[PDB]
Amino acid sequence: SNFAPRPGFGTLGTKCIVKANHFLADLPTKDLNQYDVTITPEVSSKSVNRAIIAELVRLYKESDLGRRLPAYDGRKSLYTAGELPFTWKEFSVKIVDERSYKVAIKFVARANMHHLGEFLCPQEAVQILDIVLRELSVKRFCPVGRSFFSPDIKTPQRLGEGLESWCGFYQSIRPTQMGLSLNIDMASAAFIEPLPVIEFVAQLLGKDVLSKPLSDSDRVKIKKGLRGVKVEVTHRANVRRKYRVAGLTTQPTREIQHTHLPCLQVGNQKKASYLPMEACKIVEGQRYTKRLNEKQITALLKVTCQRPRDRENDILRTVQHNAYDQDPYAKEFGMNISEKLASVEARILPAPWLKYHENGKEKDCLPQVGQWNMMNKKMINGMTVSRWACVNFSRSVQENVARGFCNELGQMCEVSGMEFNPEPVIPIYSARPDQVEKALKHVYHTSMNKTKGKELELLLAILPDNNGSLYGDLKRICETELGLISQCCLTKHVFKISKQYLANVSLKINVKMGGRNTVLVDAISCRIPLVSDIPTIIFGADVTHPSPSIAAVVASQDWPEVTKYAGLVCAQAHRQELIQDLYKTWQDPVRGTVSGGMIRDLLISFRKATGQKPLRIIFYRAGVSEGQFYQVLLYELDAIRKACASLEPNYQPPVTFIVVQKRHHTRLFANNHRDKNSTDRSGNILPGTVVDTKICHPTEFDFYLCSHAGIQGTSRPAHYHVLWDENNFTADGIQSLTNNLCYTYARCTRSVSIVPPAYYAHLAAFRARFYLEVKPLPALKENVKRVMFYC
RNA sequence: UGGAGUGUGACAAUGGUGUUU
RNA sequence: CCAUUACACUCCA
Ligand SMILES: [Mg+2]
Repeated sequence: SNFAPRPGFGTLGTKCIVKANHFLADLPTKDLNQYDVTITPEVSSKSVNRAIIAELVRLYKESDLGRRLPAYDGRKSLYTAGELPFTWKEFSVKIVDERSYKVAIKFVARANMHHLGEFLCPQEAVQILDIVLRELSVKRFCPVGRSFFSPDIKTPQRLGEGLESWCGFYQSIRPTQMGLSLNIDMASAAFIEPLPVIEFVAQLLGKDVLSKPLSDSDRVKIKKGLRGVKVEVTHRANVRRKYRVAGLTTQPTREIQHTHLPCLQVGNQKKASYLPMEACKIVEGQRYTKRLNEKQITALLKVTCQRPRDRENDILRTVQHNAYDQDPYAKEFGMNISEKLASVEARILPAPWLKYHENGKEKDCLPQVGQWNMMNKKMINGMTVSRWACVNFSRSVQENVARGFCNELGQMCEVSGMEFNPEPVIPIYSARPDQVEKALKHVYHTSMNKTKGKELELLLAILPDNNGSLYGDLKRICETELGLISQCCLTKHVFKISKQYLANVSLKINVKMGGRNTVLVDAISCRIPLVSDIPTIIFGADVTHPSPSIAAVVASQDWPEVTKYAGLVCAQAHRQELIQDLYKTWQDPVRGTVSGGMIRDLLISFRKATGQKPLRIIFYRAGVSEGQFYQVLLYELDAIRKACASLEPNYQPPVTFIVVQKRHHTRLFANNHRDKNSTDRSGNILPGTVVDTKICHPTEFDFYLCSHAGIQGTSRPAHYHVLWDENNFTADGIQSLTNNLCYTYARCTRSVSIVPPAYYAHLAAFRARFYLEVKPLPALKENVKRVMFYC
C-alpha cells in the first residue's frame, strides 16, 4: 500500500539554525506539450542524434515551430512550451561530419501541469524540470557521466604537468516541503589543459625537449599521455578539422627549428599523416582518464575537501554564475528558482550519559562534543582469558618484539577492565607465510596434545603489511571447519606501539570474545522509550555487490543493553536488492516443511540468549536505492511476517522498517560560521543535528541526522527514511533513539555516522568475501556464531 | 588488517577506429 | 572512440 505518514515535528535539545543546499525552484505557469520522436535510419548514437534535432529546430524554428524553442529529452521524448501550430510534420536533415536522417514529430499524449502540485506521487513535474536542466547542460557545458561542468565558475587550479581543476555541479530535482527544490552540489574532476604543445610537453616531462636528445622513456610517457587526445591543426587557418591522435611516430622530423621532434599518427593508421608539433593546438573538450600521480592526487584532494564555509560559498557561486534567470529556456518555459541557500531551524540533540563499571576513578562519561576517550575508566563487562596463543606470520618482527607487543596489549587489556592471562599456552614461533594450513592446525592441536582439551580462546596472529591472500586464508581457515577467534594486527603497528592503538584494540578484543564494553544510562536504568518496556531486537541488513551477491543480517541479543549484535551471513543470486534468503523452506522426507533463513535462526539465538521471546522487532534495513523502496518493503517484511509464524504459531510482533541511506548529496552548514555554532574545529554542525523541517519528503517520515563528528571536509548526514512502522513511534522518539543509539559502538569510543545496527551489517557482509570459495558459503562453525566475529 | 570521517576512477591490460599530410 | 574477458587522505589518549 503506502508508507507511514509523518506524526509530527519533535522538540528536544538546543534549537539553532542550519543552512543547506536546496535552492527553491517554483514550477512554471505555461502549458507544456509532449511530442514523440521517430528517426530513420534507426541507430542509438545519442550525441550525434541530438545534433539532428538541434539542426531541425534551427532550420524550421520559424517555418513550422513558430519561433518557440522546444525542449529535447534525447532518447525518446520532447517537450514544448505551449502548443506548436502543427500536429504532425516530417523533415529530413543531415549531420555535419554521409547518410541523411529523416525525423517525424507527432503528438501522442500530454500531461500538462500540476501533477506534483496536487501531490504536495506523479513525478511528471520533476521529470520535466530534470529534462530542462539536462538540456541546459548539453547546450552550455560538457557532460561527463552525470556531473557535468565547465570552467570560469572558479579560477582553474593547476594540478600539475598540464592538468586543470574544472570544478562543477551534480544537481538533482527533488520534491520537498519547499516545493520542487533544486539540489546543486559540487563535485570536482580533473580535465586536460589547452596550451601550446612546446611548453605543454616541457611541463609534462618536467624539462625542455629542444636542448636534450630524445629518449625511449620520454617517448613512452608522451605516447601514454597523448593516446586519445584531440588536436586542432593551426598550420592552415582557413581549414580546421578535429584530427584524432592515434599515437607517436618513431622517426625524426627530417622525413620549425625543432629537428628532433617526432610527428604523430594524425588521423589513423590508414591515413598516414605526419606534421610538426608547434603548428597545432590542444582541445579542452576531452577529460583526463589515465592515472594521476600522488602529487596531483593531493593537489586535487585539497580542492574537493574544502572546509564547509568554502564549500557553501562555492555552492552559492555556482548558481549565481549559472544564471537561471534571464536564460532563454527559463524565459520561454516559465521556470524560476532562487539564488540563496535554503534556511532551516533544526535543533541539536543532547549527548547521552554513559555509565561504566563501578570500579575506576569515574563511573560516568558524557560525550562532550561527540567523541570521548576511555581514559580513567573501565568497561562494564570484562571477559577473562585463560588460554591463548600467538602465531607470527612475518620475518621482520622477531620473537622479542612480537612477544613485547603481545604483553603490552595484555597489560592494556588488564588496565581497561578484563583479565588477560600472560604466559601463553604455546609460545610464538614465527611461522612461514606459505605453510598457512600447517601452521594454523599445528598451533591449534599443540594445545590439545598439551593442555588436555582446553581449547584456544584467542589465537593472536601478527601478519605482514601486504596481505597477498594471507589474511583471507588465515581468517578463513581460522573460523571455517576450525572454530577459533583471531586478532590479526599489522607489522607497521607492532613497532609503533601507542597507547591509543592498544586501548582501541583491547576494546575490540573484549567485545570480540563474548562480552560488552559500554552502555547508555537510560537503557540500563529503564528510561529509553519503546525500547525498555518489552524486548526489542534492533536488526540490521546490508547487500554489497562485487559471483554471488552476499548479504548480512545482525540482531540484538539482550534486554537491558543493546550492545551485543550476533548475526548470520549468506549468499544468493547476483546483484539484486532484496534478499530471498530470509525465509527458505527446503523439503525434508522424514520431517515436514523445515523453516530456516536468518530471521528464524537469529530469533532462536535471541531466545536462547535472554530467556524470553522478543515482543517488538525493529528491522533497520540499510543500503537500498531511492526508487525501489516498494519492492524491498514488500519482500523484506513478508519474509519476516512469514518466518515469525513458523517457529511458533500466532506470533507476529510489530516491525518497523527504517531504511538508511548515506550515498546522497544534501549537505548542511551552520548558519553563522564565525561563532561556536560549528564544532569549533573542522567546521560542521554539532554531532547530533536532526533536520526534519523544510528539507524532507513532505508526506513521509524521515530526517537528516548528522550524529557523527566531522574530522575533515563536510559531514554527510545520514538519511533515515523511516518507511514503515507499527509501534506508533513518536517522531521525536525515533530521532532520540537513533541519535542515542549510535553511541553504543563496540570498536569505537565515538559516535558512528550510520548507526551500529545498519553498520555491523556492512561489516558482516564485507567479511564474507574471504569465506566465499548461488554456490553455498562454507558453514560458520558454532564456536563463533553468538560472538561478534567482525566488530 | 585499531578505529571513525570523506575523498576518487577501473592508478591498467590487448586489439581496432571513414572526409588527409 | 568501439570491442575483449578498486585505492588514498585526514584525525584520535
Ligand atoms: Mg554496507
